[PDB]
Amino acid sequence: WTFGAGAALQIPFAMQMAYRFNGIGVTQNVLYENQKLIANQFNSAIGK
Amino acid sequence: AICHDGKAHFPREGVFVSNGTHWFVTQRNFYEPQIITTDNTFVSGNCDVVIGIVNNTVYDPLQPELDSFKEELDKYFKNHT
Amino acid sequence: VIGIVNNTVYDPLQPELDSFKEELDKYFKNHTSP
Ligand SMILES: *[C@@H]1O[C@H](CO)[C@@H](O[C@@H]2O[C@H](CO)[C@@H](O[C@@H]3O[C@H](CO[C@H]4O[C@H](CO)[C@@H](O)[C@H](O)[C@@H]4O)[C@@H](O)[C@H](O)[C@@H]3O)[C@H](O)[C@H]2NC(C)=O)[C@H](O)[C@H]1NC(C)=O
Ligand SMILES: *[C@@H]1O[C@H](CO)[C@@H](O[C@@H]2O[C@H](CO)[C@@H](O[C@@H]3O[C@H](CO)[C@@H](O)[C@H](O)[C@@H]3O)[C@H](O)[C@H]2NC(C)=O)[C@H](O)[C@H]1NC(C)=O
Repeated sequence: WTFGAGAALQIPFAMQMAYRFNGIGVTQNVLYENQKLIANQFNSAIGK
Repeated sequence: AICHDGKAHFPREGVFVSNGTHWFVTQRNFYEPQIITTDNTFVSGNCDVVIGIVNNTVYDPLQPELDSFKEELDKYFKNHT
Repeated sequence: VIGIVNNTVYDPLQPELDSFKEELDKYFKNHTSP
C-alpha cells in the first residue's frame, strides 16, 4: 500500500502477506509455516 | 525473521532491516533503527520451516542485570568459609 | 466475576529465579555444608 500514499516502496511479497494477516489479526508465524499451502490454494483458486 | 538459538524470532511490530554491518528493527513508517532484543520480538517455532531466515544474536535486558547481581554475590562470598 | 474457574498461572521468570537460587555463589550447595 506504500505507493498509494506517494512514492512506491519495494517490499517482499511474503512480508506484505504477513502484514495483511496482521491486519486481519492473524500471526505471521502460520503464514511462514504454510507458505507452500497458501500459495497452492491461491493458484488453485486462480485456475478455478 | 531471525534465528538466535535455533528458534525463530519475529518482530512484534515494525520490520527488520540491515544495510550489512548490523541488523535492527524499526517502525515501518519511519526509519528508527533499534537494537533487536527479547522484548522487541517474540518466539515461534524453530528455524528450518521458514524460508530466507538469517542469523544474529538477540540481547536479553535481564541477563546483564542478573550478571551485576552475580558480580556482587557469586565472587564476594568466596574464601570466608 | 461469574463463572471464573481454577488453574495455576505459570511465571516464566520462576524457573530462572529457582536456578539463580540454586546456583547463586555457593548458597544451598557449599555454604550450608559447614
Ligand atoms: C547503515 O550503515 C550505517 C553505518 O554507520 C549504520 O550506522 C549505525 O550507527 C550505530 C551507531 O551510531 C552503530 O552502532 C555502533 O556504532 C559505532 C560507531 O558507529 C558507526 O561506526 C562503527 C565502526 O566504527 C560501525 O560498526 C557502526 O555500525 C556505525 O557504522 C560502532 O563502533 C559500534 O560497534 C556499533 O556498530 C550501528 O552498528 C550502525 N548500524 C549498521 C548496520 O552499521 C546504520 O545503522 C545502517 N542502517 C541500517 C538500516 O542498518
Ligand atoms: C544460521 O545457523 C544455522 C546453524 O548453524 C546454519 O545452519 C547450517 O546449515 C548447514 C546445512 O545443514 C550445516 O552444514 C552441515 O549440515 C549437515 C547436515 O545437517 C551437518 O551434518 C554438518 O555437520 C554441517 O552442519 C551447517 O553446519 C549449519 N551451520 C552453519 C554455520 O552453516 C545456517 O546456515 C546459518 N545461516 C542462515 C540461516 O542464514
